[PDB]
Amino acid sequence: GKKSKATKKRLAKLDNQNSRVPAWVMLKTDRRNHKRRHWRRNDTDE
Amino acid sequence: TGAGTPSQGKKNTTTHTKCRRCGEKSYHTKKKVCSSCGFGKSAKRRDYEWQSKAGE
Amino acid sequence: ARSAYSYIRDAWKNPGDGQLAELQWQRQQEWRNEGAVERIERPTRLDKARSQGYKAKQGVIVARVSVRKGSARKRRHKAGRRSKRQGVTRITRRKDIQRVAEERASRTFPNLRVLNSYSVGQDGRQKWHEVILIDPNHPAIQNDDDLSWICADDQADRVFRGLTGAGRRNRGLSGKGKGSEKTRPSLRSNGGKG
Amino acid sequence: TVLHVQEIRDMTPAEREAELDDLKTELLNARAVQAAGGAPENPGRIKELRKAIARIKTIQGEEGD
Amino acid sequence: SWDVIKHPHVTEKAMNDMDFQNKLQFAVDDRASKGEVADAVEEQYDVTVEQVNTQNTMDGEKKAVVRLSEDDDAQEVASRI
RNA sequence: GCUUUACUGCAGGCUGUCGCUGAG
RNA sequence: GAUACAGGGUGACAACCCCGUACUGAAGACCAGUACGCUGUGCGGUAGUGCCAGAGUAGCGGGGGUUGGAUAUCCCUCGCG
RNA sequence: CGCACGGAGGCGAAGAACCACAGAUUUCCGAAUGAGAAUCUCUAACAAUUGCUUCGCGCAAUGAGGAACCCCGAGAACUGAAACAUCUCAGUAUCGGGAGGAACAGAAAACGCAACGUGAUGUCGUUAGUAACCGCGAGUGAACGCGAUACAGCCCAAAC
Ligand SMILES: [Cl-]
Ligand SMILES: [Cl-]
Ligand SMILES: [K+]
Ligand SMILES: [Mg+2]
Ligand SMILES: [Mg+2]
Ligand SMILES: [Mg+2]
Ligand SMILES: [Mg+2]
Ligand SMILES: [Mg+2]
Ligand SMILES: [Mg+2]
Ligand SMILES: [Mg+2]
Ligand SMILES: [Mg+2]
Ligand SMILES: [Mg+2]
Ligand SMILES: [Mg+2]
Ligand code: NA
Ligand code: NA
Ligand code: NA
Ligand code: NA
Ligand code: NA
Ligand code: NA
Ligand code: NA
Ligand code: NA
Ligand code: NA
Ligand code: NA
Ligand code: NA
Ligand code: NA
Ligand SMILES: [Sr+2]
Ligand SMILES: [Sr+2]
Ligand SMILES: [Sr+2]
Ligand SMILES: [Sr+2]
Ligand SMILES: [Sr+2]
Ligand SMILES: [Sr+2]
Ligand SMILES: [Sr+2]
Ligand SMILES: [Sr+2]
Repeated sequence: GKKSKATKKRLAKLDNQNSRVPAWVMLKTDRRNHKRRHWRRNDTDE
Repeated sequence: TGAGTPSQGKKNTTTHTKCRRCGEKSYHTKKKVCSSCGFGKSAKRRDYEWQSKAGE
Repeated sequence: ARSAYSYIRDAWKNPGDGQLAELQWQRQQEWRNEGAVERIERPTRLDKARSQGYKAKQGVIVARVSVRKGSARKRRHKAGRRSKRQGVTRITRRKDIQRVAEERASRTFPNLRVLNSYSVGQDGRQKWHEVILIDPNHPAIQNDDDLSWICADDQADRVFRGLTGAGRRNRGLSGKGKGSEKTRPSLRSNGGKG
Repeated sequence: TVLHVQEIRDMTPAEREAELDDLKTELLNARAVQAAGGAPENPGRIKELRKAIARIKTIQGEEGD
Repeated sequence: SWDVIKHPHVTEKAMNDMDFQNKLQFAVDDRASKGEVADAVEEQYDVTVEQVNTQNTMDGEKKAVVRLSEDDDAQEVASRI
């Protein structure tokens, strides 16, 4: 499949949203990424 | 051929995509119409009274 | 003495007699070859136009609208319906041809507001009505002590809400007493029984 | 912090346009040191550089360039 | 309004292009053309750009590979900034 | 759901009449 | 203490520890570009005069819908007027 | 120096934080309006429909949204009738069009406790399950008046 520029920006964003909650937020809140999406297990849009 | 599992293999067509207007994955790229907000069909937004209970 | 206007009025009392009979036979031939909504410079019935509110001023538009003759153009039921609700042929609409005309006119002119309308005849298959429309944005009207009322925000799209004289007459609002129990103040307030 | 509102209004339209390009270059060169993952940084200055550019642009609108 | 050059792209592959091919890599704005990237680099750094190669990265940004002339040295330009 | 000379109706077709529609 | 014993907070049951609470006062919004006031215009009465006063209307008939509307609801449609 | 109690660093007596009002900025798609397009792209744009008009997009209008309420149109069936067709459910559900901060109505070709009487219109209480309708079955169902609320009355066409 051939992706467009906008489709690429969205996929790019979804990949960034897939990073873990930083180590410092755990210490600041004194103690979970609920939007964890896998390439196989989960499904994106379009 | 079974209508079940062996007919699922042919399913690689892309139809419903992210809509420019509402953001929902309902823009039918072959019909150029959105099944959620009515983009491509109407200037007005697709809303219906049956989307909620009669007295609500 | 009699006005010149009173002669146009007296002629239209019998549109099938006299000079008007020949005038209609001629004019309708040109009208049948015209559109659905045709803007005209001057009203065919000056007396009636002036009587209804027309002034030879800026922002006062007149247009002739032709709507089809007869009952409802209805589709037959594609689902289960009891004998009573199985009709197609004898069903007529609750809005008169004059109102369908006024609406078609106001849609052709999305900036103007309907003041009134009047009949200008019919042949065997269609009816003609001329509609007086007003520009609420033109200062020639915003300063007119006789027509400035139509510039108010609440007069926006007045024909579609039945605020026209043809609207109010069709809504059964003519009588102030007996027979108007289910019509006044609105049909909707009386549970749609008018 | 180093650049105040009164000091930008004392400046002439050409001095602001000159100070804008000076701050944009100090910002680009701060972002460059951040791109390399450098240690001799100052996290509070890169924050102020953006606010200062906003202030000069707000004064440019207020004065009519 | 948007600025053309966002920040320099400094990675291992970016250094190889700088040391051996005299190429400076930049993360630019995705609405910028090859010509607009060339001009902005010649203005912000005082160099002569020969060729620009653009790629729309999987980061939502646009990466531009800018080759300088023989008169200019990419290693010397990246060291001052 | 389906059938028909089941009950009752509804489209549709045919036909008269009125309007469009006029001169001798 | 109290014109303040409403409520909350505070390491356990608090009028008097803290915010508040009564009392007094301030501002904004709505009422409302309204009321009142003003400016201007000019109300009215007698006699004479068949000068003027909204048509497919009032109304009648065929067919329908609607209504409690029954002969006596309201509306649409075709014809006539 | 948000949620958010980290680290580094920073800002604040040049009165920061914070709050109120006002203003600046305000990407792209979106009624979406130069043209096209799954939020991007291609070569000056009120696209389209209108009014005015210097007849030039010059000046303007419309479009779409909003919890429900409001107004104008289209309009079921399950159900009840212990079946069912008129009737009922119901002018309900749902659909089309449209306005406002409220809508609609409204100064009598009224009423008709018939009078030597009332006096624009909504709404509330009542009149009343009364009159009226109805396989006169099941069911359906007003009004005048009265007591209240609030009150407000005017402009054309024509005559000259
Ligand atoms: Cl209108
Ligand atoms: Cl009375
Ligand atoms: K039924
Ligand atoms: Mg990754
Ligand atoms: Mg049934
Ligand atoms: Mg009401
Ligand atoms: Mg490329
Ligand atoms: Mg009925
Ligand atoms: Mg476009
Ligand atoms: Mg039953
Ligand atoms: Mg029975
Ligand atoms: Mg009923
Ligand atoms: Mg009565
Ligand atoms: Na997947
Ligand atoms: Na209109
Ligand atoms: Na970056
Ligand atoms: Na069956
Ligand atoms: Na009739
Ligand atoms: Na009725
Ligand atoms: Na904003
Ligand atoms: Na416009
Ligand atoms: Na123009
Ligand atoms: Na039963
Ligand atoms: Na049965
Ligand atoms: Na019945
Ligand atoms: Sr899978
Ligand atoms: Sr296939
Ligand atoms: Sr379409
Ligand atoms: Sr809708
Ligand atoms: Sr409008
Ligand atoms: Sr990456
Ligand atoms: Sr009269
Ligand atoms: Sr009164």
